[PDB]
Amino acid sequence: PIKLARVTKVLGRTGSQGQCTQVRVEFMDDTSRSIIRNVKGPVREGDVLTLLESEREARRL
Amino acid sequence: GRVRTKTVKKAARVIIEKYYTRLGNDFHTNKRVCEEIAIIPSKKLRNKIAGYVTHLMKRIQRGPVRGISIKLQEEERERRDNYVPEVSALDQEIIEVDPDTKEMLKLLDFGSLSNLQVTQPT
Amino acid sequence: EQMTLRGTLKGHNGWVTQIATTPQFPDMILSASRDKTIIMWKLTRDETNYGIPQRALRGHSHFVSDVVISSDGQFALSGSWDGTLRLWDLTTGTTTRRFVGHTKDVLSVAFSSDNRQIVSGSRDKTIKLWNTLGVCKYTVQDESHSEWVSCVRFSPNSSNPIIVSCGWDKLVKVWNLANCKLKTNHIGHTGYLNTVTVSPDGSLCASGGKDGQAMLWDLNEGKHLYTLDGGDIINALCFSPNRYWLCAATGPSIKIWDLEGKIIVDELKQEVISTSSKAEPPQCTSLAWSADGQTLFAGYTDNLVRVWQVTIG
Amino acid sequence: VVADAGAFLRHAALQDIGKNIYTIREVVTEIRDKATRRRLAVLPYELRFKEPLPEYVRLVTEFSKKTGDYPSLSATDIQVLALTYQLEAEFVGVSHLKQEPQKVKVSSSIQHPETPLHISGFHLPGGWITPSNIKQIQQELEVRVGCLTTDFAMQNVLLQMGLHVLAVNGMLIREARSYILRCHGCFKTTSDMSRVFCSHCGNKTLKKVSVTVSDDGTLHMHFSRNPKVLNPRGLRYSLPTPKGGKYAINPHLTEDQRFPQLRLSQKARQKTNVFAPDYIAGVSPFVENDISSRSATLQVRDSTLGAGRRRLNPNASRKKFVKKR
RNA sequence: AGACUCUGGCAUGCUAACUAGUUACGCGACCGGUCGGCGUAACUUCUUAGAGGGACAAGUGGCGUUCAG
Ligand SMILES: [Zn+2]
Repeated sequence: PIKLARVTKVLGRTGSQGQCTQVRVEFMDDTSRSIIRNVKGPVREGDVLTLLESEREARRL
Repeated sequence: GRVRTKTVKKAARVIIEKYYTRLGNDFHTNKRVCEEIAIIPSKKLRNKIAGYVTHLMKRIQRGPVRGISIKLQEEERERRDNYVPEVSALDQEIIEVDPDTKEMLKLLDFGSLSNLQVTQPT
Repeated sequence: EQMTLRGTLKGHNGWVTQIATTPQFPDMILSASRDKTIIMWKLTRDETNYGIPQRALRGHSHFVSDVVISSDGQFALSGSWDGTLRLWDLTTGTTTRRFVGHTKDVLSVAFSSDNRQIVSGSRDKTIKLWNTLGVCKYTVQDESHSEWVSCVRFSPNSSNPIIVSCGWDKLVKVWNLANCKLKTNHIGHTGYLNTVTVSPDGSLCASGGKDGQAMLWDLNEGKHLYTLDGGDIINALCFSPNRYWLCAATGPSIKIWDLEGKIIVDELKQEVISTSSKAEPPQCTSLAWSADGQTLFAGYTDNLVRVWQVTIG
Repeated sequence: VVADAGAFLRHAALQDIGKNIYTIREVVTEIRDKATRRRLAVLPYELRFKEPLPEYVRLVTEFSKKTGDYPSLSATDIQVLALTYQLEAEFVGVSHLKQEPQKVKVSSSIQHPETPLHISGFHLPGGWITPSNIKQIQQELEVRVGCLTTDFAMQNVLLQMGLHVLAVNGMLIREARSYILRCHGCFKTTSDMSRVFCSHCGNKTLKKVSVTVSDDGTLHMHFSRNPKVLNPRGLRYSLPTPKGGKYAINPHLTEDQRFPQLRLSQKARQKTNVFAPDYIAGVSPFVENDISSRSATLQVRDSTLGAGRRRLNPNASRKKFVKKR
């Protein structure tokens, strides 16, 4: 299963070298399910992602 | 970034302090009047001064500043300072006083005061 | 009797500083601005817009402070901050002559019904008489003004040709041609002066500035007559050609006066936004009365010309 | 329906309730909260700014100093009070309202001022905070014009006049239960609860006294007939020699003594809020302590931190290894 | 150090340029047009080199002890 995404907020920079962006992901499946994910590359607020696995949740706490 | 120069500041303060009446909020007008008031060599410096004046007046017309003295607010301040009411605040009809205080008064010859009301600590 | 917004005029980037209306044509109106551009407007008075720009008179290297039309709607004249006094042709949209003499900011420009009488008022502390062709008639220096010469107008009257010059030196100075003699000094102001406007009849002049008090003087007598208080600083002063009405542009709003009873007529302001509470509203710099007697032309700091029309009732 | 600053502050959306919605232009500009100003930027605009006549302002202040609230009031506070008085005089009869209030009735009890009565959660011998009770927690709840004042000093003067006023609720307020401070040296009352020195004689001598104001216009004070309150215990203690400089913390003895500025760094005075939407991603459950800056090494502390430590009498015995900052 | 000065970016505004250039007008060559062919009325767009302008955190919004920023 492939789920599409939104960007609610761009939080900060994670990763070793400062390559990964920590981003708040709203779902495009109508649900207000806000999962925080890590992205590689440039992401601005209002981007729409293609997540391969939606069950995953990135480094919270 | 960018920060204001001491010289620019001081000159601006002088210009405001002396000739507040001539200046306004229009930057260009303030520049030109500055050019016609003070002995300025550089254009850039003059511009800076004008900017500072403009900012200052934007700020000052809302409320008075900590730094300088305005030729209207000196008068206003004076008026506010040399104020006195019609009736003195110590000339009161009935003054509330402790029993101890009353006793003290009595032990000073002032038992024949009329305006005192000896209130008991209930 | 009420005043209502008929339309809005957009075309300038910098502040609209002076509007000049022509009596000959009630369809084309000229407006000077800070964006170094004087736009001739073609009026259409639609629901879409009140007027479309027709020609933009580019030529000046600084703010065009004062523009003035001619007796006939074929010649214009502008005075800009660069010290340039430029005679424009409104037919071609091109300059005809360039009047060079001032060192400082040329603030004001004066033009007669006779046409061959041009007076420029500059921060150079100098009054200059000009021909239409470009010849300087007389340079005024002998006790002209202690500070900047703010505004200069003539007397549109069949009587004595009288020029009125107000300055930043807190004095209104009255001059007469062919002799160039100081006729009347008018002392009674707090703060600098901005504008002077002479009655369409040619009997009275109104001066204002920083105090917010429009001081009315007589031309024939040299006498104080009226004092008209206001809220904020006075930017522009105006007379109606038919109604005997002194319209003064105050701070953010315009205040119309009836001199016959010293009564307020109406205050003119349009702002709905309460979100910008700590921000100051756009001031009204220019004010001009149209030849119709119903239409007002008001120039603002919002770089926007607003027109006002009379709705009786 | 005259709105005070508290109405917007508590987000009382009573724009549907009244039709005579009038306010001062000053009180709406004095608010520093962003959410209330955001609310101001959206709300259905039927409000109208009004400033009253100086004749009415003079008449409010005339008895405001007689009721003993004028020092506790603000300039803007008097403006709202005057607005209501002149608005009532405009529409309704002026003869309803009385000039000069009533003589206050003294009624003493043996209860301590610190007794948690009128605190909603606390309960003596059922008094519960429920998900139904939360909106109900206001005060003592019981036609055309009124007020939206949350400040008691406001409410006191309003109800002394006989002006029918209300709160965040729909219905009119009848009884007003609150505390005021009385100085036990000069006997001059202040409605300002925050202050610790009196406005009159300047000593640290203000003590809490409960008051009730009826809609009729009657006042009564409950003085404490409890010896624990007026006890001269930890009051005389020898004080250090006054030190000046940047670091010297003086013992705080007048309301207007100039302290040297000692603030805490922004790393230090950040409290952790768990209800932030982006909280979970932030590495640690709590916001880091400051240990690097000078404020930490000089032991600069918040005003709330070390509160009960001040309440202990200086002539006592601290533990053998502690020093009281 | 900053400040001072220069420099560069901008001007169809100005001052000029027989060692700069354009436009128009004549003559010529070529098929009503093309010509770094040649000859003085247009004055500066290009080129040049000067003066004067022009930007100062100017304005708006947000953040800020409501100030410095
Ligand atoms: Zn006291």
